[PDB]
Amino acid sequence: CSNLSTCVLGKLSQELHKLQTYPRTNTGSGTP
Repeated sequence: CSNLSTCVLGKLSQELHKLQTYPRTNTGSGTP
């Protein structure tokens, strides 16, 4: 519960892995 390390590692792991799988996050506009 008070396991901030586990929590943030868990997040970063899942979240960054999801970032990889996402179709396109880079929707902000377009690089010139």
